[PDB]
Amino acid sequence: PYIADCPNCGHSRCDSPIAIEEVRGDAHAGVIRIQTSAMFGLKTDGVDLAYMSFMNGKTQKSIKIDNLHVRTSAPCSLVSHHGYYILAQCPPGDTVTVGFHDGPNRHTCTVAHKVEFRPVGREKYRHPPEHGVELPCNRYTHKRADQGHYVEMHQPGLVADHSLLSIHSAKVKITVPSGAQVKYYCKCPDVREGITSSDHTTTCTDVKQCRAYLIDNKKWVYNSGRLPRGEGDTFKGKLHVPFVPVKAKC
Amino acid sequence: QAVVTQESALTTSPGETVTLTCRSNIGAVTSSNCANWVQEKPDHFFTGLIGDTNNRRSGVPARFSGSLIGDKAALTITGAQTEDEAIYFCALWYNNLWVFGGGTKLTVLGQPKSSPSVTLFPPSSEELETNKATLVCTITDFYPGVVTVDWKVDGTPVTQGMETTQPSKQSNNKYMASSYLTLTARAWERHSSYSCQVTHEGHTVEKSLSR
Amino acid sequence: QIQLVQSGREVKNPGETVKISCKASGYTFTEYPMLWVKQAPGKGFRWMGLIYTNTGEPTYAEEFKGRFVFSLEISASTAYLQINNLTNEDTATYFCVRDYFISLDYWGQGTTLTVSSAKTTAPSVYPLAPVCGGTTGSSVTLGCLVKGYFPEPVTLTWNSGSLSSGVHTFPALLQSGLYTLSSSVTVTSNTWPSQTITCNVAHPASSTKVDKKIESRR
Repeated sequence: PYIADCPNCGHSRCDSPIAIEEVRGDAHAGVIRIQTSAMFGLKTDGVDLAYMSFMNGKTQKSIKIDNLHVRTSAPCSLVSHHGYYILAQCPPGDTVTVGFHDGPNRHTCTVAHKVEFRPVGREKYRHPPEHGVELPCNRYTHKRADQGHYVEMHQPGLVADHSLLSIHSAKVKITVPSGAQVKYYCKCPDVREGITSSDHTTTCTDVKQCRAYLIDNKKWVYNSGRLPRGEGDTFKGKLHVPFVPVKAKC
Repeated sequence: QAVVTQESALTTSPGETVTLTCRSNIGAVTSSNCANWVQEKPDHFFTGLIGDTNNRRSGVPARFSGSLIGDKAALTITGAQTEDEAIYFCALWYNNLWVFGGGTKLTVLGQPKSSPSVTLFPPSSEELETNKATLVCTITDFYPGVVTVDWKVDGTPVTQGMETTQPSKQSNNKYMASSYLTLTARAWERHSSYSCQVTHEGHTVEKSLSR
Repeated sequence: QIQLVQSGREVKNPGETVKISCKASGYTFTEYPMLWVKQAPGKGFRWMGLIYTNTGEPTYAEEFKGRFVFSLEISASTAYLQINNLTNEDTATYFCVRDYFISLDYWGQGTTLTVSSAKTTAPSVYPLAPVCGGTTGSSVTLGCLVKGYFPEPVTLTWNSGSLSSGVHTFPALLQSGLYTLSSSVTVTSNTWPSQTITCNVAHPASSTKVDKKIESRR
């Protein structure tokens, strides 16, 4: 579940795991396909699409989806989630505004995007009716068994985590998640790369002049614009899109 | 240029859960302060318990755990024991130096009371050869650690000549103390009945010598 | 496993210098530096600084930059504290400590300094045997009175240290300008006076060593 910089995250620009990129109000059926940077779906391991894994800390939190809310000018209706990606039936709206409820906090994310829903037809409704003729609209699927396209999803770059840079009672003290690769030095001269377990820092003292980094590329990410490049390489991780636009007859 | 503050004293009973805290005068305590907890048992005996907020030193019972509660570092003793009665100090890191807290004296219910073991010795003779005589009254293994020692030469409460140390903690966690009554070779030979009276948790123990 | 054993306690008149050793055991000296802490009589615990036992660079707390100097006999796993131009308000106990696990994990025993003007007086060692009559119980308590010495410290053992169980040594106390110390030992009534029990006393400042066997009064 990637974490990026939401633009108007309740107050202002936070870093939400559900940071909204690639809003697509381009279909007709009241539907938008969205990508959160969060990867809900199965858990970390193997079970139940209808659970909920975002990033809290450096860490995931693969738990229940209980109180998702996509919304716009009005509250939307979820359609389905798969991967980083959710489909939801929305009305028109100047913006798009997404958010779940972890339980202790609202913890939402919101974004600008021009949305409309013309139905296909010479009638310019604002909303799909219960009746009328069927005719060839453009629309996204409910399903996941989907390969019609795939987007590049290679590694994450590093990320900041100054929870690492503690103090060794006079020196600034870095640690490691699980033996992950922490890329480290300070403005002063000390250890210059950092590919280590928990190091200390001989030279500098201040937490605010050091490289708290997490090269933790055991799991790839979506290639968000709000991602820092993993400078090393274009790793593999070509990964499908579920919600292909299909020729449904709305 | 930072002041760590800790509770002054806390009293608990064996089996209870007790929390000690460590507050920083500059702001909330955070993981970059690497809170350390150190225990001081009697005899200038130091051991480290927790480091880097929640890392338990090796061989420190699991009843001890550290954490950050609110804006402060905390030490929780889960199932406090009689053996945990000691002074706990917290230390906080501040980018370049360590600041220690004032320490919290923790008292834990336990160790059934124990009466003192009193012994009074006469001035040895090699010492009476110096024209001096010192009666030594030793008192060991008493708990609670508070006593009253009163000397009585020939039926009369001596009131000058005596010196009583301060109760010192033995290893078993009981206390000891000794009192000295210094006479002159001569004062010695004069009077005839010496007695060291020790009062402890209400009972009295009198140990008398006869010259 | 890890033992940091410190030098014994000194007495020094104002102006003097002291070198307190800390001999480390159980770890590789080089991967763990040393904390020097001052626990002043009333005041509580204070960090004096840290020495990088790898490079050798010391950090001093600002309170300690000046008269204090950390050094190390690397080679012997020793760290040392040296306090020069001793001030009278430096009486306190100094602990060495190992910095590890984002804090301090092991502390030493402490070396206590008593800065104090005074000459050198050897102690008088007196045996303390039970009263002239009877004394019949399952056990028996003997004693040893180390009277009138200066300065600190004295060391006291029983039977060269082979008899340590049932011993109470009482902290030295200053009386009329001199220190006095005492110790008791309790053994089964069959041990004494059948087997010899001896008080061993050393006063380093005067090069005085006294062995006093406890003899029955009659």
